[PDB]
Amino acid sequence: LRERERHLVLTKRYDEATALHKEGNKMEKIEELEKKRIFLQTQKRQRQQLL
Amino acid sequence: VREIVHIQAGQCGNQIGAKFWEVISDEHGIDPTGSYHGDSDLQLERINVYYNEATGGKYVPRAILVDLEPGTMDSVRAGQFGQLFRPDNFVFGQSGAGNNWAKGYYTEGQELCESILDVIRKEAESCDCLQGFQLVHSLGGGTGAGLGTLLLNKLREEYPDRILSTYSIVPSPKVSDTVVEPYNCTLSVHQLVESADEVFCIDNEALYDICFRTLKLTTPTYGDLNHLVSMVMSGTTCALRFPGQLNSDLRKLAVNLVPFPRLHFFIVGFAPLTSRGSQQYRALTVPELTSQLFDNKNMMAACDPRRGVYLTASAHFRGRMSSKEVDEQMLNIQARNTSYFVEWIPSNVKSAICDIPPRGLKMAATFIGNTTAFRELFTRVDSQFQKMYARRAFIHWYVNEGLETVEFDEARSNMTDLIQEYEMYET
Amino acid sequence: KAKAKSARRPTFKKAGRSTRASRGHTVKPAPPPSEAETFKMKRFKNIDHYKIVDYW
Amino acid sequence: KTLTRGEHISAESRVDDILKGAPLTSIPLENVNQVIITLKERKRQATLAGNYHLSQQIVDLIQKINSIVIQRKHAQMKSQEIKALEIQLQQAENSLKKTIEQ
Amino acid sequence: MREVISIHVGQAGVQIGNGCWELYCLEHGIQPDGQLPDAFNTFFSETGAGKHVPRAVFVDLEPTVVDEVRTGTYRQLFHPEQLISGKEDAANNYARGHYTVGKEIIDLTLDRIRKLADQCTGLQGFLIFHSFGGGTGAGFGSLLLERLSVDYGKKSKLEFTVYPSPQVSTAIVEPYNSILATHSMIDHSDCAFMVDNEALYDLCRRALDIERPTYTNLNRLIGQVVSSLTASLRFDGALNVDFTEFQTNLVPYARIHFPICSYAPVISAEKAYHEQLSVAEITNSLFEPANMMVKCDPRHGKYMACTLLYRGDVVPKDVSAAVATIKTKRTIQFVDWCPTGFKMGINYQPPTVVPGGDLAKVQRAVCMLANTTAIAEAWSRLDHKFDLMYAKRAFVHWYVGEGMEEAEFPEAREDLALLEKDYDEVAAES
Ligand SMILES: Nc1nc2c(ncn2[C@@H]2O[C@H](COP(=O)(O)OP(=O)(O)OP(=O)(O)O)[C@@H](O)[C@H]2O)c(=O)[nH]1
Ligand SMILES: Nc1nc2c(ncn2[C@@H]2O[C@H](COP(=O)(O)OP(=O)(O)O)[C@@H](O)[C@H]2O)c(=O)[nH]1
Ligand SMILES: [Mg+2]
Repeated sequence: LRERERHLVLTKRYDEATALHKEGNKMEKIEELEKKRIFLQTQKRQRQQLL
Repeated sequence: VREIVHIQAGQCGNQIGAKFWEVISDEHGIDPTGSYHGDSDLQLERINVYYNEATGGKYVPRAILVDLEPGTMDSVRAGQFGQLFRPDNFVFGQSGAGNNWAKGYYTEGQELCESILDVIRKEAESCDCLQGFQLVHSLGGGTGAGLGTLLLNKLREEYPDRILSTYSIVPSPKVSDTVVEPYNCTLSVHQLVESADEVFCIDNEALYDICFRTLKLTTPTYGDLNHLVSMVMSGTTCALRFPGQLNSDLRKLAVNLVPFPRLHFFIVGFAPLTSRGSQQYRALTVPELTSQLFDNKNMMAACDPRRGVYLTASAHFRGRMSSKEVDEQMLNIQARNTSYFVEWIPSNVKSAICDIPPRGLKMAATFIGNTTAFRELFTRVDSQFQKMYARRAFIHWYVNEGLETVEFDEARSNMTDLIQEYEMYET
Repeated sequence: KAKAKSARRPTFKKAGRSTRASRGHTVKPAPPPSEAETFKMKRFKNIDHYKIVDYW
Repeated sequence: KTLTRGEHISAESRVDDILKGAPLTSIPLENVNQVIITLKERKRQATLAGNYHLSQQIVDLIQKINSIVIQRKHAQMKSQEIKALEIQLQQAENSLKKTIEQ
Repeated sequence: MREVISIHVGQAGVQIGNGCWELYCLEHGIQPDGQLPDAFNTFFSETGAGKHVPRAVFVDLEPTVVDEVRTGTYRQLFHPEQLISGKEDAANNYARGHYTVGKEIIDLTLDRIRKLADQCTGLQGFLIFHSFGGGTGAGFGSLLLERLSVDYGKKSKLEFTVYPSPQVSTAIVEPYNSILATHSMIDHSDCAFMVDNEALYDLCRRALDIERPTYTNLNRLIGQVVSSLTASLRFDGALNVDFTEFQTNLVPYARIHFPICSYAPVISAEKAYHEQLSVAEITNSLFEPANMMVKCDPRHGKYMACTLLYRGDVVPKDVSAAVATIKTKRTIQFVDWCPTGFKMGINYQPPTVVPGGDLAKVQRAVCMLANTTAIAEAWSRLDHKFDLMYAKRAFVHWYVGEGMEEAEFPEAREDLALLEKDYDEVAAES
C-alpha cells in the first residue's frame, strides 16, 4: 500500500494518492492495537511465569 | 494503411507523374488496365497506400491531375496507362496557362480551387488513415507555381497535421525555357517556406549532366530524365510499402533532418548509376553504393555541397544486406570528411534498411540531405530577380491581374532572410 | 558602432521561428465544453426532493 | 533555486492571497516567476506531510496563473495587429483621394 | 508454479521476441503449432488437449513488424489478442509516443497484461525489452512502466535494453530520447540491463566468425543470455538463483542498479572442437574487455558486485578455484568496501543449439552480470552530446508541439547529473 502510494505521488497522481493514505492509516490502527495486546499479554505472562 | 494521396500539377508534374505511375505499377505488378497479375504475395500486403479497390479486382491510383489547359491531359489519356486513372480525377480549365504566376494564382486559380478541393476531399476521406499528401510541380512555370502554391495553402488549412511533401523543379541558371522565371520562382518561395513540411529541389541541368557523365546516354529525352526522378520518389515511400530490418517512413525523415522549422529544403541523389554497357565490370557492393551517394556529381540539384556544410543527411537502403556494413560506412564518411559537417550536431547521418529492392537491382540506395549549399541556388535567382525588378515594366503583366507591387518586395525580403538564415547557422 | 550593435539584436536572424506548418502540427489542449452539452432548463435543474424514502 | 529573500517575501504574500482563491488579476507579470517558484516550495512542503490535496491545489494554481497570463499575452498580440495595420492603411487611404485630385 | 511474464516493445523488442521464443520452443521441444512430437509452465500455458501458448505480449505502434509474426511460420503458436499494434509510429519522438499516440493505446495493453496475470498463480516478475533510441521504445515504454509500478507494486520489473552505441547511431534525435527515458526508468525499474549493438558487431566477427552479420545474428546472442538467466527457474541445479536473489545481490544502492552483460564461450562451430574449454578457461574469457557486450572498459573503473551462472558439466570445486584466481590478479579492481563480490548459480542443462545458428554444441558455458563504475564512461558521452545539441536548441520544436513542456528538458538533464554524482560518490573510498 505504501509502495503503491509512493508511485502514485511520484507520478503526480495526487487525487488517488489521498485514498490510499486514508486506508493506510486505517490499516495501521487495527494492526497497532493487536501487537500492543500481544506484547501486554506476553509481558503479563512472564512476570507470572517468573513469580 | 498509411494512405498517401498523389497530386500532379502542370505540364511538368503530369509528365513526371505519368512515368512515376509506370514504376510503381511495375513494382506492385499492376497491369495497365488495373488488374493484378503479379508474382509474389508480398506485393499485396500493403498496396492500399497508393491504390483503391473496385469490384472485380481493379485498382485505381489515389491520384489527382491538375492543369489549366487540356493539351497536357489528352497526352495522359492516350498513354498506355490512360485508362488506369479515375475519369473524375481529371480536372482542367479551358484557358491558356499564360506562363504567369499572378494569373494562375488569382485569375484562373480561384475558379479551379473549389472544384479541385472537393475531388481531393473524395480521396482524402475515402481511406481508413491518411499520412500525408504528395505534390509534384515546377517552379518556373505558371500553373504548377501559381496554382500549385494556392492548393498547398488550402491543404494546410484543412489538414494541418498531415505531411505535405512536395517535389519541385528549380529554374536552371545557364539555359532555361522561360524568360519570366525570376518572378515565378521568387513569389512561389514565399508560399513554400511557410506551408510545406518538406521540399525536394531538382534541377534539369544535373539530370542532363548525370546522364552524360554516368549513364552514357548520347541523346536522353525527358523519358529517361523523368525516370531518375521517379526512383527517388519510389525510394522515400519504400519503408511504408515493404517490410524491413529497420523501418523509417516520411515522418521519421522530417523529425531527423529538420532541426528548425524553416530550414527544410533538401537535395536528393540515387545510387547505383552505371553506364548500361559498363555494368559487367563493376562489383556493386555496400562500399560502392556510398561512394556514389556522397560523390558530389550524383546530386540532382546543381549546388555543390563542398562549397557549403552539411546539417543533416539521411540514407535509405533497399535489399538484403549487412547492417554492420551499412553502419560502418556511415561512421567513416562522417569521420573521413569532418570538415564538411557541423560540430554542434553529432551523428549527422541517418540510416534505414528495407528488405525488397527494385526490379533488376540486387541493392540500391537513396540520399536526402540538407546543407547551406542552397545559398548558391537562391543567390542566382535573387540577383536575376533584382536585375529584372528595377526594369519595372515586366511587372505590368502581373499588375493587369491584380498583383500589388509590394508583394514583390515582400517575396524578395523573405527569400533574402532565408539566405541569411542558412548563412547564420554556419556559425 | 553602437548603432550597429542595436541593429543586430542578439536573436541573430532566427527568423520565422514558429512557422505556419509547425503551428499546424502542435497539439492544442482541450477547450471548455459547449453550452448545449450543459443545457438543462431551470426549474427541473433546481429540484430539491425525491420520492425514495431513505429516512426513518 | 536560491531565489532572493526580497522576491520571496513579495511572492509568498501574493501566494498566500492566491491560495485563498479570490485574486484573479493580482499577478505581477515580471514577478510571476517568483510566485510560481514560491508555490514549488509550498508544493514540496505539502507533499512531505501527506497533504496531497494541497499539492494538487498548488498544481491547479500553477496552471491557472499560466493560462490567464497567456490570455493577457493574447490581448497584446491583437492590439499589435489593429495598431500596425491602421497606420499602413492610412497610406492607401490618403492616396485614393489624391489620385482623383491629380 | 513459478512464473515470469515477458513484455516486448518496439521493433527491437519484437524482433528479439522471435529470437528468444524460437530458442524457448526449440529447447523445450514444442512445435511451432503448439503440440509435442517439465518446466513448460514457467513460459507456456496449457489450454487442454495438447496446445500451449506463450505468456507474452508484443507491442508496437506500427503494424509492419507485428504482421511479420502474424503471417510468419510461428503464427499459430501466439494468441491473437497478445499481438497489439497501433496505427502510426512515434517517428522517433519521445513526446509523440508518450502523450499523443502512447495514451491512445496504453489502456488497451494494460488489460491484456493483467488478464494474462490471472493465469499466474506464482508470478514473480516481468521482463521488458526496449530500444532507447526509438520513439515507442522510450515514449510508450516509459508510460508502460509508470503504470505497472502502481498496478502491481513490489513485483520485480526487470529490463533488458539496448543502450546507444558509443559512436554508431541510426537516429540523430537519439540523445534526446535516451536521456528522457532514463528519468522514467530509474525510479520505477527494479533493475535494467544494457547491451549495445557496436560491441556485438565486434564480438560477432572476432570471437564468432562471421564477416558480415545482420540483426538476426545479434538477436540470437541475446537469446542465449536470457535463456541462461531464467534456466535456474526452470531446471534442476546444485545452486539455483531466483529473481529475488538476483535483485538484492547485484545492486548496492537504489539508483546504481545498472549492470553489464557478458557470455562465454562464444566461438565458431569450427574452432569449438579445438579446445577442452575448462571452467577456468571460459571464466577467464569473460573478464577480458573484448568479450564485454557494452563498449566500456572495466579497467577505467571498479567492480561493485558480480554474478556468474554456469550451464553444463560444471563442478562446484573448480568454480571456486577459478573465481579465487581472478581475485588474485590486479587487473580486476574491486571497491574495497565490497570484499565478497560474487554470487554463483549452477544449472545442469547445457546450452541449446539452433538450426542455421552461429554458435556450437558446447558442453559448458558461463554467463556474467556485474555492476561497474565504468558505465559512468557511457553516461558522460551521452551527456556531452545532448549538451551540444540543446545549447543551440536543435530539435526542441518537434517535442514541444507533441504535448511535452520544455521544462522537462532541464529536469531530465539535472536528473542525469545526479546519477553521475551517485556513480562518482560510490567510487569514493574510505
Ligand atoms: N540489437 C538490435 N537492435 C535493434 C534491432 N531492431 C531495432 N534495433 C534498434 O532500434 C533502433 C531504432 O528504433 P526502433 O527499432 O524503431 O524501435 P522503436 O521503439 O519501435 O522506434 P519506433 O519505430 O519509432 O516506434 C535502432 O537504432 C536499433 O539500434 C534488433 O533487431 N537488434
Ligand atoms: N523534368 C521534366 N521537366 C519538364 C518535362 N516537361 C516539361 N518540363 C519542364 O518544366 C518547365 C515548366 O513547364 P511548364 O509548361 O511551364 O509547366 P507549368 O507549371 O504547368 O506552367 C519547363 O521549363 C520544361 O522544360 C518533363 O517531362 N520532365
Ligand atoms: Mg516502434
